[PDB]
Amino acid sequence: TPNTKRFKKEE
Amino acid sequence: GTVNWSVEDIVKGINSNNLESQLQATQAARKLLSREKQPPIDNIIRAGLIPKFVSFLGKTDCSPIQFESAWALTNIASGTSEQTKAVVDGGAIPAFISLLASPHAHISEQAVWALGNIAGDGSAFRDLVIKHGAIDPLLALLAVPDLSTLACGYLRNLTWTLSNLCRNKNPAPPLDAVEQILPTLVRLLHHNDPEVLADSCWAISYLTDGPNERIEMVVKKGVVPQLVKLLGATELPIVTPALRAIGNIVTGTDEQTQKVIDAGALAVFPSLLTNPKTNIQKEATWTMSNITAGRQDQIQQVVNHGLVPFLVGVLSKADFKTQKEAAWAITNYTSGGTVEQIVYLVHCGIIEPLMNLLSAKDTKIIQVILDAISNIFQAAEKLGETEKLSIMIEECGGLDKIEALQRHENESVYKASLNLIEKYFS
Repeated sequence: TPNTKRFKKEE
Repeated sequence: GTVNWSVEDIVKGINSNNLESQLQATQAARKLLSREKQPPIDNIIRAGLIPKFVSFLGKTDCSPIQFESAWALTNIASGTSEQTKAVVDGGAIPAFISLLASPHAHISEQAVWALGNIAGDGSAFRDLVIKHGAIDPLLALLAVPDLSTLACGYLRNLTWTLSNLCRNKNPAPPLDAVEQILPTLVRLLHHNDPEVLADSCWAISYLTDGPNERIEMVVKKGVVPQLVKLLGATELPIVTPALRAIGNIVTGTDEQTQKVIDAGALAVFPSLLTNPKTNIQKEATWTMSNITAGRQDQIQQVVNHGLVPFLVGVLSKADFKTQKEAAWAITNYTSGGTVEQIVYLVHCGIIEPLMNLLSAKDTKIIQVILDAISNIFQAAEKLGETEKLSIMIEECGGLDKIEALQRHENESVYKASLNLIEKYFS
């Protein structure tokens, strides 16, 4: 917590 | 259209020297790379596409291919350290920093995001992003009179990326980077969006997770009152980083701990120490343990705020790791407290749940409890009331447990146990 990395799914 | 291309076709399109063909191939790559189920990150890497993507970040006349490659590179960088390293290895860091100036908000934002993933990998890439000069343009995106005029998702992305620049240790972020970021962080910590608050507060928790000098930079910015306010929020995603930040701060000096108390934090602990989320209770109790390790006047404010019954309650019934923190809070309390404060602790009912935890197989908690009992007897001695405590410990089965601890494998436990027998049960 929280995310070290973030995957962009859409938009 | 660009849906479900093969990597081989993506390669063909990107290696055409046709910008529109490259755009469509890059969008097709982006669509592969943004599917939730096993996006073919390593296949895209192995096809050698990262350098082409990075080169597309510089296609100023060509903002759609900037965006598509930024997104493709973002999701590659979202993966393992090796996958993030491939993005860094392709030169993406200065390219994305240059993209922060894009007049296209969705492209600027995508560069913010990608840098957050890169910095999120660890201290090395975090510091490398900083060395390429990401902080000034990132902060310039937030240099508006009122954050509320910024797009919600845009602001959350900036906050999250800034929080990754504050994140990780060995080493901590560079001090001048922290100093440069902090005023904006303080701005975000006062914003009204729950996700911005949560991530700002996480950032503050990272910055206070360090030596007293790191804590002082944060405390000197005057954020403790706001942290205490967030500590009382209804949203668990806000309480959690607020409590971690407050807990970090009270590992600091007594004066830093005093700011937390002066800001009113102790009044939130009745709720925190009964919070149904186990980790909140655990970290509230850990926080209490570092407050009861403070000065006698700080122990007194714990008393005045009615928090000793709450420690008795956590000791009586909590997740076992929370009970361990509570044992520590009591040992710290009895180590530093006045005779009167220690007497008060017994009157609140500490002895029986303390005794009941001597049945735990954890060796360390046993030493903690034995040491607290020792400290409580020493207070009883100073009143000539040792034996009454002996009966108390007798009547709830505590002496049975102390006796049996002579038979414990650990040397310091068997010793400390046998001593307690030798001075008060003879």
